[PDB]
Amino acid sequence: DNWRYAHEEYEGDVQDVFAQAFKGYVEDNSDHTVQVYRFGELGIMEQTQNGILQFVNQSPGFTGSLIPSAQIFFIPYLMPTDMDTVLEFFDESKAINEMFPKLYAEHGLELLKMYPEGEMVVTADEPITSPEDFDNKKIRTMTNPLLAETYKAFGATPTPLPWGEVYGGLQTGIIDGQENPIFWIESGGLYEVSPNLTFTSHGWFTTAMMANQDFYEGLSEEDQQLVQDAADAAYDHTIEHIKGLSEESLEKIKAASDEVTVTRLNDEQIQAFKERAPQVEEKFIEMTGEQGQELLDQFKADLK
Ligand SMILES: [Zn+2]
Ligand SMILES: [Zn+2]
Ligand SMILES: [Zn+2]
Ligand SMILES: [Zn+2]
Ligand SMILES: [Zn+2]
Ligand SMILES: [Zn+2]
Ligand SMILES: [Zn+2]
Repeated sequence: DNWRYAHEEYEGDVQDVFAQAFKGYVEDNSDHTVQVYRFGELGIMEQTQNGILQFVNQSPGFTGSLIPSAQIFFIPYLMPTDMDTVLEFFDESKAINEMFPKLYAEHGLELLKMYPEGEMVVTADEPITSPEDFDNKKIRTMTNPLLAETYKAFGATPTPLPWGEVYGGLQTGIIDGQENPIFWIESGGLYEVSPNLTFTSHGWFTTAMMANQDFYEGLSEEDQQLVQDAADAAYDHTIEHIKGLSEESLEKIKAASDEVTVTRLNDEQIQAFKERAPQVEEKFIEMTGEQGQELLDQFKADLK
């Protein structure tokens, strides 16, 4: 009767914004109700696979255990460097729009939408202009072999640290830098202790929303259409929020601190960085093999 929807984050976060806008559209255009579940509220991917949940929002990067190839988004420069062309990419990419749903299908999930949450931004105690600037810098990222490899290849020393300890580790010098979307940078106030921002353009934290396949396929052709329409709605709304949360975050960071610097890379500096990417692709294929090869190939085709 009621539809169960779980995501990875807390209220107000991007995935929750997408979720609520999805819930909104369904309830505004039907009698169905979407029961949302934020983090911890269920004790989740396996649940959706088993039909216990109907909808789930989980980032392909943290789905390595069920779908190794889903981690592909952690390869630096996998996708275009500018916000405009990445959006073009999510729209036209045969890899995103045709291959990926196949991968989730093999695990009993109807893939509804993949979307960028925002551009990765590096903060450090110095401005970063070349790979060499990463040398001897203990960088904290989200935990994944591909994220550590990106920075191992950049010259840096990957340094694990629970999220809630990241601020204090930047202050003490336990770490010298980290990467996060500008809005987590602003909101966490990381710029207060790590004032130099660099837009490297190498990563876009990509997430994904899907349904139980048996559930989705058991839906009337009208309900299937409703879900698709609701996902499209959640997508457009979410994209605009992201663009707008970005600039608002960049602005209020500058409103808060006079020590914050912003470094952006020209076409040629970025190129120096892309030369390091193959080391990460290899690590990706080492982890995923022939399926990874299949996926990675489409992604390279699509970027051309
Ligand atoms: Zn998020
Ligand atoms: Zn009713
Ligand atoms: Zn076009
Ligand atoms: Zn497969
Ligand atoms: Zn219905
Ligand atoms: Zn908004
Ligand atoms: Zn190897």
